[PDB]
Amino acid sequence: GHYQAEAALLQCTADTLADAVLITTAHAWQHQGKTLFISRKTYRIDGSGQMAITVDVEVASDTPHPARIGLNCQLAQVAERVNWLGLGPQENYPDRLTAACFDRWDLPLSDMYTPYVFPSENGLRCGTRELNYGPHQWRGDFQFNISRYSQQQLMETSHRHLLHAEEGTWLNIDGFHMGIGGDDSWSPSVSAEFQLSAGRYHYQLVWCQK
Amino acid sequence: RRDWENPGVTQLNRLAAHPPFASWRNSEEARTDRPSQQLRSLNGEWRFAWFPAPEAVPESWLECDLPEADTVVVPSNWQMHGYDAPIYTNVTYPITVNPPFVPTENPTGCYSLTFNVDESWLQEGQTRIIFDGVNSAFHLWCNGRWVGYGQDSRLPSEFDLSAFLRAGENRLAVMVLRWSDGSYLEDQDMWRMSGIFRDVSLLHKPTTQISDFHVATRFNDDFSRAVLEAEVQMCGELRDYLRVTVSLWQGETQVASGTAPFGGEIIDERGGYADRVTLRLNVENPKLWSAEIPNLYRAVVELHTADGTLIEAEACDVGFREVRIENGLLLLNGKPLLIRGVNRHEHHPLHGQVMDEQTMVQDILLMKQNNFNAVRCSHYPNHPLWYTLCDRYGLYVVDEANIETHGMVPMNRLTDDPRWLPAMSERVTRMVQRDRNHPSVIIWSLGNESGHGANHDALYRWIKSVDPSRPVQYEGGGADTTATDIICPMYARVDEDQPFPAVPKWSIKKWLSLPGETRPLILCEYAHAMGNSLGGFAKYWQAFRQYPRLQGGFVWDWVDQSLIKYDENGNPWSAYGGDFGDTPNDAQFCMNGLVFADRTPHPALTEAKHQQQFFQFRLSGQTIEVTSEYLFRHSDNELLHWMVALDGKPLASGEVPLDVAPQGKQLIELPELPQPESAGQLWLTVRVVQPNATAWSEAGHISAWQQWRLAENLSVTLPAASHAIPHLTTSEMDFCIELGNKRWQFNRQSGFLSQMWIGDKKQLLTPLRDQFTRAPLDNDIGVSEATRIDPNAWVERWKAAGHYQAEAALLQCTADTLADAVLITTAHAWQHQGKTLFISRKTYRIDGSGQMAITVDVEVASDTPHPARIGLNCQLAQVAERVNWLGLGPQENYPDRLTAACFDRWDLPLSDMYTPYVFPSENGLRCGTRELNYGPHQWRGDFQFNISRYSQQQLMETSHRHLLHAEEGTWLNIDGFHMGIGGDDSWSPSVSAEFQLSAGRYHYQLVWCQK
Ligand SMILES: [Mg+2]
Ligand SMILES: [Mg+2]
Ligand SMILES: [Mg+2]
Ligand code: NA
Ligand code: NA
Ligand code: NA
Ligand code: NA
Ligand code: NA
Repeated sequence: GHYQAEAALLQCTADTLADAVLITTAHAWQHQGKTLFISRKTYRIDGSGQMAITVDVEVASDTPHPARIGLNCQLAQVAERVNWLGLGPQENYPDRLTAACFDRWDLPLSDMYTPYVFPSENGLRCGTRELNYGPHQWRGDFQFNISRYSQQQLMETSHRHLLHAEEGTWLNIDGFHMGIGGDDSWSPSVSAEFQLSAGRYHYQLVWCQK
Repeated sequence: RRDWENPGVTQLNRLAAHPPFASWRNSEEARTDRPSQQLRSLNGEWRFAWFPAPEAVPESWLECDLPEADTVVVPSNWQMHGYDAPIYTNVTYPITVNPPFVPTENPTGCYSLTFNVDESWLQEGQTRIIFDGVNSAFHLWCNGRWVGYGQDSRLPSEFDLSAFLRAGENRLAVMVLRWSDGSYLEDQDMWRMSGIFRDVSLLHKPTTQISDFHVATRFNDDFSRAVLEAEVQMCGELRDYLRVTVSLWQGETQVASGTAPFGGEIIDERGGYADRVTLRLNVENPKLWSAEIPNLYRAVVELHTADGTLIEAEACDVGFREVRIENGLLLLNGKPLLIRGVNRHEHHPLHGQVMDEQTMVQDILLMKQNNFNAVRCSHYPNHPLWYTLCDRYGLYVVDEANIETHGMVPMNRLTDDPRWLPAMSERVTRMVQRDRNHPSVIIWSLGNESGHGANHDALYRWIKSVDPSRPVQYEGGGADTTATDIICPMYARVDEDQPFPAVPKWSIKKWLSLPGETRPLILCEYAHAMGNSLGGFAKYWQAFRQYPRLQGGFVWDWVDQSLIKYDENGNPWSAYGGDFGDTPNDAQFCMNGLVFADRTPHPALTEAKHQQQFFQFRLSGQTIEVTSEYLFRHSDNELLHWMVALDGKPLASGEVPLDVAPQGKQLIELPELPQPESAGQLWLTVRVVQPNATAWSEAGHISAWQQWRLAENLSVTLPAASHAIPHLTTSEMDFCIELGNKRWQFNRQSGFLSQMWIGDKKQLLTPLRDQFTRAPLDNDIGVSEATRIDPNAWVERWKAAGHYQAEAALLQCTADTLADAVLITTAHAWQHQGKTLFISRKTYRIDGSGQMAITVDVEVASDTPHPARIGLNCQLAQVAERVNWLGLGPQENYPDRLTAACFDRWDLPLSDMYTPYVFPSENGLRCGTRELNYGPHQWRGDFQFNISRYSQQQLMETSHRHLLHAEEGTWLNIDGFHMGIGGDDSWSPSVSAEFQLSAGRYHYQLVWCQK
């Protein structure tokens, strides 16, 4: 039920601090009475307009390890360039990133999308400490992909030529991402060390206007 | 003549070696192995006098007792009696290296015994004396007359006293030298002692006697038939009336028998051996011997006349088994062995190197009880009783020649020298001549750490020639030389190569497939169990099971070589190198056992038992698949107990009989397990139980176990809101929170929770602070010393980086009032000489229910050596009797040594949460803990922890456990993360990468409250 899972709000509070506002949330993703994941976050907005997001996720040990653990949203903005400090410049995943180098990369949005004939998750960049797009800037230690195609459209389209740029820009920022595998393509091939099986994950982001 | 400084003279008038003799004069007593009237023990009280050198011994000593002498028990090592100090040195020889010379000041032990001898023994036959062990050389006199000389401290020296004895009173004079040229071949890493440390006895044999006998067993392809071949040799006068009968017995049933006059087959142009005969007995469907089922037969050898009159009889236990290497695999009775072995020195904390039956039996029982099936005689032939016990209890044995020249430079300086071949050959040949009839001995070893020399190749071939029934191995010179049938490295790692020049230690998986290599690989030594060790043990066994040609190894080692000393108050304590004034010495390095000197188990023993299990398990749905790793026996004394529990709370359980053929499988379908109401993790635990007692274990013995996480129900129910609200109070130096009868105090100058109150009672003796270090384990220290630092050792890297000196610098300490709680935020920076090592950011959240949630986020500079741990610590004021926790246990377990630990609810007395390693260090940790209870306290989360009356500081400042003193209150170390302990060896970094804290950023959270 990973693709059907519905977010159930368990808690949502707000507090005023001597120099910032604190939002606290807790969600439970379930499927037919089974709690798959539990996400606990805290958003801290300070006088500098920087939003600090802290995420702590629990994954039921008996549910298949998730493909990723992150956040996503559709940005209204559509910029021409994508600038980031991390592994690149080309697409790289946890179990396929040795060739990637850490540095400051800047590419046109279209290059952040890999035109695989058969559409699927693509364009991820790992070990990123800073990401810049339009007026936005995200800081931390995450993996990410950014394009005009939602994960949903990608999994519903059989050929790349049938894809259509959606409104705005879809951003997927992951604290963790499963390996892609490949020893063969007809049986599970993602090595254990690249499966998200820790049970509990933590990552934090800082969103602000570049 | 100074025979003790000449490798050319290793003995004088010594009789030829041979298998154990008893010279029974009654075939029935021989069959039953009862005592013999012809074999007397001379053990007991002897007269002893110590001298600084042989030239100091008075001539009168040869004639009569020295009044100054004392009466002491024999066998014994005179160091254990206090006459001089035992020396613990590893590689470096205890004497100046100047072969074949030894110090002029050579400690000399003068033993003497006045004893009676019956006239009957002198009226006929031959009376000989047997010294099973004299360390390291000695001269013998009987009634004032010189008899002989002998060397090699680990094999029996026999002399004919027929012409020296008188009817009645007799006196033996034995001058034992501590050092001799023989010492150059006895540089084993152990305490250097001396004296008559093994049994002494008198054996009476007829003039016409059985002088030697060899037993062999050959089989057909399916082992349904065997031929026992017994070669018997005699001495004395040969006559046609002489006969030899070899009978084979199974209990009181005679299964086979053969008789023949003397006279072997023609062997060359000059004929054959008139003084020998070979009997061949056919045995149908023989019961085979193995460590799994030690089936034994009794072979009785009778020297008699044609008319049936007995002259004398000898005998031995026979184990029908075949040992051979085929297609790169070591096979026993046609099946590939998986060696679950351990190296075992002959050591006793009180008696030194003197062995006794009780201790031997104790070791064997503990070994088999912990799933070991093999032992290596490191590094010399053992006390004769040892092989008899291994034959009967069932253990595979590697018999090793007493040859080790580790301190030479290069290591093969003597072993490659033809002038030392004579001395070396005697140590190999006399061992084979003595133990070749023991079924438990399956492999011969040429010795230990003596490099690789031409002498090794010569002796390797000699054995292959005289005894083709057993493979020969030797590790020296690279572990895969031309002198070994088995690739037998010591401390070669599983996946990591150690490309040393000339003698590299390749990853064992890689070693097997080197161009042209085809031999099986069995480590003669691996998993150095020194102190808190055995980290990574499971990695070896996963490899052993996956690779056919990786057939196991022998752990190093069985028991700590610690010695007992007494304090001013007469209280005993465990001592090691240097504690006897012995210098130079190698301190703690004599303690590398899985068990303490008194045979009390170290935590690591359980990890070994688990990884060495004979049953493997797999879970699929409701089905448990059991696979047997036994090669010969069926599981006819095994029962499977299963149990399902929710966070320590048992929900269901049952038992299913095990019926698995060797190498077979059995499927066990578990009944419908009910879904638990409460949230939490369901755990399945299975264990194999032996309903019936055995010769080595008690009824109910647990031989194997395994755990699996089943269904888990994440808690989505929010805690009932408390109407109470914590109240914050402020002052220049503190932030205090109050809720009911509970108070929390945060020092604003340090930024740490400095004190807590429950009913106005202090809870802390020391503030709650971050900790990134640990009292160094033996593996963290390696060979580093105060006067000889090893910059590569983990402890030295931590010290050099300032991890132990680092001071916490407060970067931020704020306080905020929330709607229903109080939030404290802190940030610290640990620095050393301007270098920021770590940064700790925390938040403490105290709610209306009195719970304190601590969130910690640590940054570790990528260029500082990875920290030993990442957690918090404090000294609690409370001192409770019990420690209750939901996590891995019950015994001490670390990240790289926790497979044996089980998840459940454990409750132990505080003292059991501390491991008494002779050399103090970090200890008692328990990982994967979700809840910890102590006194009124309760901590929840997912952490590792240790709790005791000893601070990490005291532990790293104390050299011996007996010098530790319980501090005030209780020290608690709660870690979000802890580094592995390692152990592949203890002289170089051995913690595998996956167990090093190198992520750079860590996060963990705790909840502290009152139970
Ligand atoms: Mg000599
Ligand atoms: Mg050595
Ligand atoms: Mg396990
Ligand atoms: Na697709
Ligand atoms: Na194997
Ligand atoms: Na040692
Ligand atoms: Na059974
Ligand atoms: Na210490």
